[PDB]
Amino acid sequence: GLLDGKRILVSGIITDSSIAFHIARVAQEQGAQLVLTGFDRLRLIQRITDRLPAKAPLLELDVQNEEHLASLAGRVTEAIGAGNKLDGVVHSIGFMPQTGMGINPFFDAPYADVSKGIHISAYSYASMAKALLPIMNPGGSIVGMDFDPSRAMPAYNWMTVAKSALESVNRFVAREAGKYGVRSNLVAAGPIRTLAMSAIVGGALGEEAGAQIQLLEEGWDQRAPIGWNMKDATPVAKTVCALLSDWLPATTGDIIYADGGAHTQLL
Amino acid sequence: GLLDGKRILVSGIITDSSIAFHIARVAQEQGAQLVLTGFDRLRLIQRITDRLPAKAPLLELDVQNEEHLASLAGRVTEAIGAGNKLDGVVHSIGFMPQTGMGINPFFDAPYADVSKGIHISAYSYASMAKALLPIMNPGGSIVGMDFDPSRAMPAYNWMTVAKSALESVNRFVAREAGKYGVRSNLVAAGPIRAQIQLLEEGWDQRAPIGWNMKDATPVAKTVCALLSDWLPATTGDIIYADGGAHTQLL
Amino acid sequence: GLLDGKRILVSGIITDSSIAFHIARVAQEQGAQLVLTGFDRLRLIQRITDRLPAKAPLLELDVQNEEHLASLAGRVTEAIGAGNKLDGVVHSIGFMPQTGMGINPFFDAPYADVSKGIHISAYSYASMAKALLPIMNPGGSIVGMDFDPSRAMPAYNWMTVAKSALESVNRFVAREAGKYGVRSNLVAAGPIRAQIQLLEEGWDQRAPIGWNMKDATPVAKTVCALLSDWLPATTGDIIYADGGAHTQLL
Amino acid sequence: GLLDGKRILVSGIITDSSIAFHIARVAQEQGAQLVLTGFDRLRLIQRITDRLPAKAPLLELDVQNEEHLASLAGRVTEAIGAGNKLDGVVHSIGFMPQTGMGINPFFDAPYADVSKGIHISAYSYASMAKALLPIMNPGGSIVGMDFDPSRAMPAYNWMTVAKSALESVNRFVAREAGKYGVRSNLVAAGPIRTLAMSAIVGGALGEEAGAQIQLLEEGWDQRAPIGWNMKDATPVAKTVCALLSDWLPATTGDIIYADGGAHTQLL
Ligand SMILES: NC(=O)c1ccc[n+]([C@@H]2O[C@H](COP(=O)([O-])OP(=O)(O)OC[C@H]3O[C@@H](n4cnc5c(N)ncnc54)[C@H](O)[C@@H]3O)[C@@H](O)[C@H]2O)c1
Ligand SMILES: NC(=O)c1ccc[n+]([C@@H]2O[C@H](COP(=O)([O-])OP(=O)(O)OC[C@H]3O[C@@H](n4cnc5c(N)ncnc54)[C@H](O)[C@@H]3O)[C@@H](O)[C@H]2O)c1
Ligand SMILES: NC(=O)c1ccc[n+]([C@@H]2O[C@H](COP(=O)([O-])OP(=O)(O)OC[C@H]3O[C@@H](n4cnc5c(N)ncnc54)[C@H](O)[C@@H]3O)[C@@H](O)[C@H]2O)c1
Ligand SMILES: NC(=O)c1ccc[n+]([C@@H]2O[C@H](COP(=O)([O-])OP(=O)(O)OC[C@H]3O[C@@H](n4cnc5c(N)ncnc54)[C@H](O)[C@@H]3O)[C@@H](O)[C@H]2O)c1
Ligand SMILES: Cc1cc(N)n(Cc2ccccc2)n1
Ligand SMILES: Cc1cc(N)n(Cc2ccccc2)n1
Ligand SMILES: Cc1cc(N)n(Cc2ccccc2)n1
Ligand SMILES: Cc1cc(N)n(Cc2ccccc2)n1
Repeated sequence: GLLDGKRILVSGIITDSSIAFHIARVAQEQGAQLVLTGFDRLRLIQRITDRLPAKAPLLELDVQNEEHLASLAGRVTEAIGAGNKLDGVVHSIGFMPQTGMGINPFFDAPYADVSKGIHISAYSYASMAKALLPIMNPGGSIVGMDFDPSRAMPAYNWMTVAKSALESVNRFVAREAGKYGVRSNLVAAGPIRTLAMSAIVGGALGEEAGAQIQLLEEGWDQRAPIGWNMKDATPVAKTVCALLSDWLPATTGDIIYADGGAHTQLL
Repeated sequence: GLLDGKRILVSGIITDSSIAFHIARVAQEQGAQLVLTGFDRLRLIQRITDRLPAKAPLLELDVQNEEHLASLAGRVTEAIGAGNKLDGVVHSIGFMPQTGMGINPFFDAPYADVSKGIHISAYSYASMAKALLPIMNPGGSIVGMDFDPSRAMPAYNWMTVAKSALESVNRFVAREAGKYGVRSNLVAAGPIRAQIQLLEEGWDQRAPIGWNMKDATPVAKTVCALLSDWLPATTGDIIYADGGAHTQLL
Repeated sequence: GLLDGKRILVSGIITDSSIAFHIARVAQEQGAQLVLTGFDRLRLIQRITDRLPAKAPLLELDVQNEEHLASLAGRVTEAIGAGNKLDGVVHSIGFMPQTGMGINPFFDAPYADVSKGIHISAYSYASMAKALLPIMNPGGSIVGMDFDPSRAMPAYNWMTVAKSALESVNRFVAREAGKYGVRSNLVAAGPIRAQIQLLEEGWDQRAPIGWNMKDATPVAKTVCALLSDWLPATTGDIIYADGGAHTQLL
Repeated sequence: GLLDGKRILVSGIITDSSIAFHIARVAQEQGAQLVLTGFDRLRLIQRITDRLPAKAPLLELDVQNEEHLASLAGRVTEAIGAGNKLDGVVHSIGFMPQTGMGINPFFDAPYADVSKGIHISAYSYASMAKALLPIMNPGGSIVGMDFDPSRAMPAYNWMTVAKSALESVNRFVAREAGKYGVRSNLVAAGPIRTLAMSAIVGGALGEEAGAQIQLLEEGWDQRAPIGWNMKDATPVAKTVCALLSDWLPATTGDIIYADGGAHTQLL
């Protein structure tokens, strides 16, 4: 398998539609031994991770919690065993309150909400790198999840702002990670219709919000020379696994686009 | 004059070395009538702005203060007279605590420091556009100050992260500004006054026409070019006033 | 005037709809004294340029003709008078045979067609800079015309490829221009007049301040802004005069 | 192996220092069945390809020759056998006469030399795609070799111009390739000291040219958070193999940087 013998920490599983759920699934299919981290609802997360091909210890991690971060390395060390290290780290954590993305006007998002969004979505990529680099093997790899923020797009609002910050954090994390022989990269994925986005499409935020996501999806599939299936996270999961492998050994501080080539085309 | 009869708001003057002092000075030289804003040290700022070629009312604005933002348009309206609107807005506001910018390791900047820095340097660009667009004329222009964050670099650290967020906020501000027939753009300047020195000195070497980090005038003139009617099809964009250093690898 | 007393060379006029005709017109309105260049149909071009606000000598220049290039500086020198130099040069020259641009499949453009297109649209930018830099004043400015080629699109095909090569040539021209204290920049314009129509109409929708493909004036004004002294720290760069369409995804 | 059962055409082998030689070597190590193409000196090329882990049919291909292009698909079909198709295409062909890159001033390169350089380096990426797409399987992959031309750099001159054109050609090739379910991408590599560059370092083009390449190499290794070894093409070869695999299935019309992360850093 592509990741045979590799010890990989994977964060961000909340539902079986989570991009992380599919990263974990494909990583296990490729012979990786995983350590999973979950936020808040750990009983629910355990029930979700029970749906994976194989068993994996599950650790609690709230990236806004300093105690969880200060203890993370020792907790990982305990789960994988003394004398062992992590070969890979997957950051698949993203959040922005409704006030910062959706139908709320861009100017009406309060800074508390935007700052919480940027803490979890951008700053936490450096926090996790800081906590895990000392327990990472040389040749190691850290992958974060990006959504192309190069051009402004309706609805995404402050989440697009958080992704621009994340892109910058990634290049600085690469400088630190390099000292440990570790690579740091982001995967910029096309839109994925998780349980949450399926509710917006249905109308949880009103008919205007639904139509906004319906138009994005259509446009993305049209633009992509190989097409784009919003319901399938496998292509994105495989790209993350490719960055976790030894098959992109000279790529760091960079962004790999798993978007069907949509960002390279105007129409 | 290039900005003849234009009413322009200029924020960010702290010393006569501030880029905003040079923007203010060049704008006044080009016939603009100014409204200035100052943070925290308003008596100190008034003595600095006395050194400007012409008189300009000075208003207080702490970008982290919601009361200052809610009252900003009304206060500028009093200062420029009822039935008068702004043609230009200059955002020359930036800050990052020392833990997130300089010799401090990147990983050791607490989030409260990074957030305060992002609030002032990036969020406030949208805050000032929200407050002032309702008192802006069509053909109007909003200009922000940027330091190229496309590549990582020593020392600038979390300020580079805030500039990446600012470039994103600018694209969204342009979307809102458009409805008012107003442009929103950033000026990416070269640095203005061992790892830091080599990083800084690399700008002159790299720049095909050179770079003088002691001369803020080329950057001030670029801001005024965006504030004029001479770039009317440019919005949500970045204009590099860096000697062309960003276009050369060596 | 913005270009008061400046001596500027303007190439690329063919009809009164040519972007170069509008650059010429705006430059003359801003006090510039022009020298024009024309290709192949010099009698036709003279009648078009009579419609300009002021008189300007017209010279022949086939960018594919080495003799025209070798004699260009000497001929401009006669036209502007001995001991006088150019302050500005406008390259508004482009061409791609129909096999490489439009309805023809991308793969069916023979290399001779693509090469002729690249020679005229990209190589000639370096050719004109080589010929004219020796007769340019410091503080001088060279401006080229670009159509954003960062993303592929229907129809433009091999012209998009030539624009990608032009953006690269511009960065190298800036390196040489620098020695003469001269700037080199491109203006990336939005399109000026079923797959093509949707591609074109998408500019207005995308542009936060809008886009009028019938009005070449915003692009002409942007060229003049680069030709002025108001963007003196910008070189080897691209200025987008496209309504800000390139900064918006939808 | 990563490319087990895959039929891949690899062009651009001239010496055992060629980036293509190492692409081929790593591809064979990963279970790929290769078809090689070579320009002009085919006896010499056969002697070089004899140094590879396994045997591979060798076809003649001069990308400036229309007859070689019109016959390429049928010649490949003959070598791999009736009923079989190509899964991958590697374009590793680049040329620019000395007048267009090195010590010659940028303005002194004649258009004939620049046009020849752009024909072989940029146009030929579309010519090969046009000739090989009809004999390519769905899920197929075409990879070309790029050298980051985003910023002007001394010495590279018109070769940097040719690479900017190639980057644009790649996005248009992706539009065509997509119709056949095929991906098209470029690998932007850091500098590799092939036999030719080793001669420039030694002084074949004068002392000024050598110092120019000596400064580039040093700067690239310093800038890269994981470092850069100009004498090693393996990291670049592995990245090309990663694009030839099914592990980057949603990436097309794009550029993957195998440069040690140098382009993401200023100093
Ligand atoms: N869904 C898309 O269309 C899309 C597209 C591109 C990128 N992404 C990115 O992919 C990543 C995964 O998101 P997803 O789309 O799978 O949605 P998701 O809701 O399934 O996953 C995001 C995760 O963030 C976690 N999280 C939130 N706050 C946290 C905290 N304080 N501490 C720790 N974890 C916390 C949640 O528990 C959840 O597991 C995110 O970075 C997201 O921004 C999503
Ligand atoms: N000097 C450089 O090297 C350089 C280069 C590129 C961009 N810039 C940018 O130019 C702008 C001005 O920088 P400068 O070099 O003139 O420095 P400066 O110190 O003169 O200006 C920064 C200004 O921000 C103001 N400010 C801080 N906190 C504030 C708050 N809460 N509310 C309102 N105003 C607040 C300060 O009072 C000060 O006037 C900033 O956006 C900066 O990031 C500077
Ligand atoms: N119109 C648009 O949609 C648009 C958009 C962006 C950029 N541009 C660019 O603007 C420039 C002018 O385009 P335009 O729209 O005004 O079209 P145009 O037809 O008016 O101008 C092109 C000019 O190139 C000249 N030319 C052709 N071959 C030549 C040669 N061998 N030697 C010298 N001159 C030669 C022609 O005589 C003509 O005047 C070109 O570089 C074009 O690519 C056009
Ligand atoms: N060497 C570097 O530092 C470096 C860096 C980045 C990218 N590249 C690119 O990698 C690719 C391979 O180059 P390399 O560095 O291995 O050098 P190389 O000399 O070993 O390979 C280039 C190949 O181009 C072939 N070629 C030239 N003209 C041809 C024609 N008419 N028809 C067919 N083939 C022709 C040559 O025969 C040779 O095999 C090129 O695209 C090059 O531009 C090289
Ligand atoms: C870019 C993007 C799209 C989606 N769904 N996410 C994750 C997320 C989770 C919670 C709130 C907001 C966003 N990120
Ligand atoms: C990019 C840049 C350079 C400088 N001096 N600034 C402003 C600033 C003000 C206070 C603290 C930190 C930074 N921004
Ligand atoms: C980008 C663009 C659009 C137009 N009209 N041009 C000039 C041109 C002239 C002749 C043939 C083809 C193109 N360039
Ligand atoms: C970018 C780059 C570096 C090297 N050596 N090449 C290949 C090449 C082959 C012949 C002549 C010129 C260049 N491409």
